[PDB]
Amino acid sequence: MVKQIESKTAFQEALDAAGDKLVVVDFSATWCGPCKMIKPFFHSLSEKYSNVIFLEVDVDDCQDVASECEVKCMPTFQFFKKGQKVGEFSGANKEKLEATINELV
Repeated sequence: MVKQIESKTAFQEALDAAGDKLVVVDFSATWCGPCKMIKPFFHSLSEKYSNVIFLEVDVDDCQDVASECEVKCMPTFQFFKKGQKVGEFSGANKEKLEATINELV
C-alpha cells in the first residue's frame, strides 16, 4: 500500500513503472518525530487514492536517492509525473500534502 524503496534502482524502476500516474514520495528518517507522526496519514492517503502511487524512502537506507533528489529537510514530500519532479515541500503538514496531491493528480 505504501511501498518501501530500498535502492536507487528500485526508485528509478518505480518511477518508470508508474507510467502517467502521480507518484508521491515520503523521504523520512528515524530521528524525525514528525516523520513518524505523519506515517499513518501517509498510509491513509495510499488507501484513499488508489489512482496515485505512494513510496517511502528512508534517507539512511538510500542516501544516494536522497542526495540525487536534493532532499534537505525531514520529512520531504516529492511529487513525480513521467519520471520528472513536479513538486516538493518539507514538513509534516497533512493538509498541504493533500492539497498538493489535489493539485497534481
